[PDB]
This record gives sequence, structure tokens and C-alpha cells, in this order.
Amino acid sequence: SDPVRQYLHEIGQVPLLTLEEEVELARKVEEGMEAIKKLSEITGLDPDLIREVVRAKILGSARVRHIPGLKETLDPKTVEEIDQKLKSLPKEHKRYLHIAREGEAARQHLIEANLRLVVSIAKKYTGRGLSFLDLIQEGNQGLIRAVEKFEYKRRFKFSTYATWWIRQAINRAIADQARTIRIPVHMVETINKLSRTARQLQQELGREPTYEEIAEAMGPGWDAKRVEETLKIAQEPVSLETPIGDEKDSFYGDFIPDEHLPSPVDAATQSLLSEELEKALSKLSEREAMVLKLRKGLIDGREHTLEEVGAFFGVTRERIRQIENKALRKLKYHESRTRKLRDFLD
Amino acid sequence: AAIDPEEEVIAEAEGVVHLHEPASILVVKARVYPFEDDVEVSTGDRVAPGDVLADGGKVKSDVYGRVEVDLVRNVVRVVESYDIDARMGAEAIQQLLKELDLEALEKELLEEMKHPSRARRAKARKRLEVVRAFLDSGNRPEWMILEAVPVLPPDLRPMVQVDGGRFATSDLNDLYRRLINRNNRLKKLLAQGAPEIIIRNEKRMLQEAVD
Amino acid sequence: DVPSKIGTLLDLSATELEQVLYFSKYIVLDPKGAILNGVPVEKRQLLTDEEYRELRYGKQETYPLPPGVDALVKDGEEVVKGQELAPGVVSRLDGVALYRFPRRVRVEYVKKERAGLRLPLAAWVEKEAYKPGEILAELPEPYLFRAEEEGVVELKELEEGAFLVLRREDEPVATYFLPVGMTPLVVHGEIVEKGQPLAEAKGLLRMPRQ
DNA sequence: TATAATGGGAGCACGGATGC
DNA sequence: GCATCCGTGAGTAGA
Ligand SMILES: [Mg+2]
Repeated sequence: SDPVRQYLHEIGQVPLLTLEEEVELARKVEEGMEAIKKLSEITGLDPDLIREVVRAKILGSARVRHIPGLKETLDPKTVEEIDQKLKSLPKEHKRYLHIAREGEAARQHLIEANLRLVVSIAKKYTGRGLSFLDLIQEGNQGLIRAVEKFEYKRRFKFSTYATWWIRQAINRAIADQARTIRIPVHMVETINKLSRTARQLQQELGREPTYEEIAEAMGPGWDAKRVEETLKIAQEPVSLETPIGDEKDSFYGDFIPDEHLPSPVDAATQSLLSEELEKALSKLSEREAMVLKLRKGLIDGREHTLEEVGAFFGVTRERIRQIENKALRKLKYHESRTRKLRDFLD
Repeated sequence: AAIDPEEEVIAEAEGVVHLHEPASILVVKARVYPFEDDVEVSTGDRVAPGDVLADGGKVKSDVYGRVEVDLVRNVVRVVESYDIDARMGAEAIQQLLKELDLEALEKELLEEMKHPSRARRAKARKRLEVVRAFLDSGNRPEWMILEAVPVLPPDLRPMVQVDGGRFATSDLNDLYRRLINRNNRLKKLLAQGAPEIIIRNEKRMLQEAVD
Repeated sequence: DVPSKIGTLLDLSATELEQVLYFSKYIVLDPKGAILNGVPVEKRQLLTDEEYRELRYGKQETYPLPPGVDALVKDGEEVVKGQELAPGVVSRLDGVALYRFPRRVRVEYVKKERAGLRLPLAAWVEKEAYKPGEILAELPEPYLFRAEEEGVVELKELEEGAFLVLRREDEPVATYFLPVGMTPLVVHGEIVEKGQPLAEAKGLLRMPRQ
């Protein structure tokens, strides 16, 4: 029922590693990677492809999928051909295949064993905008990165190196996924520094700071305007469903007008405008009215140049410009007389 | 061997090697198959009785199981187990739903409709109603499982700038965000070949997200 | 939506459907001739995590060994349920026992050498070769083995029985073998002349076991 | 990019279809 | 037949 509990129990089924066991698995992993490199040298094949094939055989046919980096789609056929091209090697060459297989297996067990560390680290990051389980999974990604990058030669415990990648993964996760409107990680860090700064100032002054005080405390290159804009850009959106009134009745979004779709009054206005413009253009000759319609784009939707209208009516650009002028003039006279199109000018 | 060359153990003269005082002892249910020559199967390969293990086919397998190739002990070990396909979640459920032949089930449930027990007739009827519903409608039952998940047009879950210049948005955007995030993380987890516990957990979370 | 449509079509209870969809239990699409608890696995069977793990990946267990305590069984040797793997360890299952991280490697080095000995003729029992433990000779009265060379003594003591190497300069000038029941009268680095007794043979003397 | 760190945290009502 | 599990419990205004 409760996913956290179920996952804690699934985690508990894997026993913790003794120093000897940990070192062994890490060793098998490193030597494994080296063996994949060697197989890349011998086969003349791609280290990635070979790695994916070995991994596929260790995990089984249960998981088979196309890998983004691979130039070839990974299907049972291809992994079978590659597995056979691997098994067709001489004994001393075929050795590295076994080394690689056991390497992948050791990787799997190393991760599965260190899964608890991720929980113990992630439990401290709750409330940052990400769910517990989400933090656990991201911490798991960190743990995997750590298992791949670890070197047992340095004699350190694995927990030490893994913790760094876990924290890093969780923090990257929170910075990336927390906000509905995504803020780049550096900008997030800036905003947070601004937060801690303003909080320090409010803790020393015994009151909330102004923009100017935060600007001072932030050092050179920061003014009041910059702090204000940074706070403005850090504003998170509010839910349309936030209830207004204390009741089950009302939603905030119900009080917000639609500024996009044209009001019936607007539609009426534009319609009457087109109709009145046509009424005004009918008092001209068809040629000059067509010139005006082509020049202002009432016909095809776009405004033609004088050369295009001149080439359409078969006249010089000067001529068509003069026709445009006399048309506009006759329209201005008709307008001065009838005063019909004035009201639409707003 | 060891981390540094000077700390290695090298044999001075000819001799035989004995291991004592082990850290622990691992008892497995397994069949051991020593090999004097090149081995034909690798670690992790699943094996059924009669399959060639090593030495050009001289040594083969007795039981069903998974092969661990031990180069140190120079033995191919087979841990007894099977190839069973047993799955979890809507993947499994969708599979089972695909394999359904509705006509056959209709026949069987009709046979169950003749049973003297009122309860069995009741259950058979309630089942047959669903069966016949899917039959008449022409709906494939596996359509009850989602592969693609539709997305509502953004205008019906608006992100809008209000009066004061701030933003107001629907909850559907947050839910969709959760879903997309868990999905992408699942794809990347698979692509990097994460272990089974991690993938299982991620899939569970994805389900709860869709829900 | 109760009663479930998926559950009704597949003949699954709300409980079972919940368990499968939420990854609390496996479910069997292709039994592949699996056997659990004596009964072959039927299609559409519900397996727990432990059952599925036992079936798919096999059964095994690791037993911790206390420091400085050696194992009773041998590496690679078959084991029976109930059989003690060590003074503090009893195996719950049957199978092949494997050593996990041996902390001590004992290497027995093979040495083939050539060594002289002198004995009364009546005491000696004639044989072309001697097995370990076999009787080399029997002395009616205490006997003194005398150095037939001069030099400094290198005394190399085995578990039982000893090698005694006489050397002038760097080069060993003599090599003698003292079997069990023969007590060396000299120490390491001692100087001896010819005729000076190295060891005393008292009663029966036999080959060492090693 | 390496001292070691390894299992969460919080929190009324009646009617009706089902399920053991 | 008695243990669950679940869905629903006026209207307009206002805020
Ligand atoms: Mg400043």
C-alpha cells in the first residue's frame, strides 16, 4: 500500500557488503571494464556495443532495447550475432568475455547492495519540491554513476566516493525539476544565494531588508534594480484551483477573464469596419480601389510593392503610385463630407 | 595478488596450494563441471540438460540452471534454476489480456451458466456480460492498458498571466510534469541498465503517476 | 471500478490485480517447466519475491566465519542439510560449499634431497624404499651416530625428524638424515670434528610422517 | 571527484453492491 | 448472512 515502506523492504532483502566483498565486486567491475576495452581492441568492434551485449546476456532477454549512443538498433538478432562473434574467439581472447560478464554481474550486485546509502542521504532533502521516492531514484542514478567511476586502488570505502555523486545527483534533480517554470541551475543558485543573503540580513537587522540593503550585502555588481528583477524572475505561479472563500464552492480561476478571444463587441466592430471600408471603396473606380486593396493587403492578406501592382495592372510604378494617391485623396474628400469612418479611429 | 607489486605473494619454489581460514563459506545448490579445455558457455547463460558446457562437447549439463564460469577453480558451475517468464505490472497484465480469445471464454462461461450452483451461475453471468460487451463493441480488452497517454490541449489547462503580472496555472500541468519526469527517468534508467529493484520502483512510481 | 473489468476478464481478485500491477508479486506467463515445493508451476500463478528469486536465480546462502577459526569442510565439497560447515556454523541447505576470502594461504613446497646415515648392520632392516612411519631399524642398545666429516653444523628441524648439514666454507661437505627416535646432540652453528657424535639412536627408529 | 557515512515520518451518515 | 469498500448528502447571491 505505502510505496516507501515496500521499497524499504525490497532494499532490506539485499545484505550489506563486508570490506572484502565490496573490494572484490569493485575489482571485478574495474577489470571488467578493462576486459571490454581489450575485447574492443581484438574484435575491432565498438566498446559500447560489446558492453551492451554482455549486459544484455547478464540481465537476460527480459530487457532488450535500442540505446541512444549505439549506431545499430539492439535486438535479439544483433546481440546473438555479436555474442557468436565473441564466442568465436580463441581461448586466451575468449577469457576477457568471461571477465566482462562477471564484471557486469558484480556491478549489478554492487549497486543493489549500496541502495540503502541513497535512502539515508535522500531523507534529508525532503520538502525541496521533490517527493521522497523521487529523491531516492535520483540518488540511485548518482549511485550508479559512482559505481561506474569508482577506483578501489585508492583504498577508500565505496560509501565515501558514492556519497558525493548521490548528493550531486539529488541537488541537480531538485534544481532541475522543482519549479513549474524551469530556471537554469546557475540562476537557481543565484536566487538561493539571494535568499540566504536576505535571511542573514533579516536575522541581523531584526526586520526584513530592503532591496538596497540586499544589494549592498551581495557585493559589487548588484543594485536594487537587479535584486528586484531577480526576485521577480524567481516568482512561482499560483494554482487556478486555489479555493477562494472557505468552502467547497469556488475556484480562483473562475474569476479570471479571457483576454484572448474577441468579445462580441469586438467582432461586431471589425465586421462593421470591413463593411464600411468596402462601402467607402465602392465610391471609387474598380482599378484604384483594387490598387488600394492590393497595397494595404485587403485582397490576399499581404501588401504589394508599387512594382507588383504596377506589373499587375500593366503600368509604371509612378503611375500606380499616382493612382494610389488620387484614390486616397478621393477617399479623404468622401470622408470629410460624410464623416462615416471617423468613429472607427478610436 | 594485491594493490601494489611489493605486497604480492609469489611462489618461491615448486609446491601445492592450500586455502585455510576463509572469511565466510557460501553454500550454493549447484552442479560442478571441471574443464580441461576451452569452455563453450559464458557466465550468466541459462542451460538445460544435455547442453554442451566445455571441452568441445565432452562435458555437458545434468540439471536446469544458470552458468557461472569459474576461471580460478577452473570449473563450470551450474546453479539450479529455470528460464521461467514471470512478470510484474501492467506489462504482464496487458500481455495476458492480449492472449485472450473472447469467443472461447464465452463458450466456457456458457458451460458455467448451466451449473446447478447459483453462485457459480452468478459469477459466470457477470463475467459473460463483460466478455459479450467487448465482443459486441469490438473493443480489444488490452486497450484497458495504456501505452500512449493522451495529453489535453494547453488552452484547457492554461498557463496565464493575471492582472498583477503573475502566473496562474491548472493542476493538470503539474500532474503531467510528474508523469513526464518519471517516464523519462525510467527510459534513462533502462538505457543505462540499472538493476531490477531500481527499475521496479521506477515503474511503480510511473503507474502511480498515471493514476 | 468494482468489480474490476480487467479482474473480471482475467479471473483475478482485486487483491491479486493490485499485487501484480503495483509490483508486490510476480505472475507466470510461461512456466518453462518450473517446480516449486513439489508442484509444477502453473500458468497465471502468483509468486512472491522469494519464490520467484528461488525459481529464477537459484538457492544459496553465505555463512560468516569467526576470526582465527578454520573451516571443517573442504573447498568445492558437496554438503548435506544439517551438516556442520564449521564449529560455529550449520548449513541450512544441500550443495557445493565455496570458500569466501581465505585469509591464510598455506603452500607446501616440494623438496627432493639426498642424505646419508650410518647404522649397525644387525639393527637395519633391508628395504629398497621406505614409506613414512615405516620402521627403518631397531637398536638393541643405545647407539651413537658419528660425524664422518669436519665443519660447521646447519640443523634443519622438520615436524618430526631432522636434517643435519655439515659445511666447510660455503659448500656443504656432508648431509645426514635423522629419523624419529634419534636425538641430535648438536645445535645450529656448532663446530664438529670427525668421530664426534652428532646424534643418539635409542631403540626403534622410524621414518617421519611428513 | 575519494576519511566514513547504508531501512521514512507523520496522523459522520446511511444504502448498496461485493467479498469471504 | 455479517465483515469489508465506496459514493453522496437543495438553490441563487457573495468572496
Ligand atoms: Mg552592491
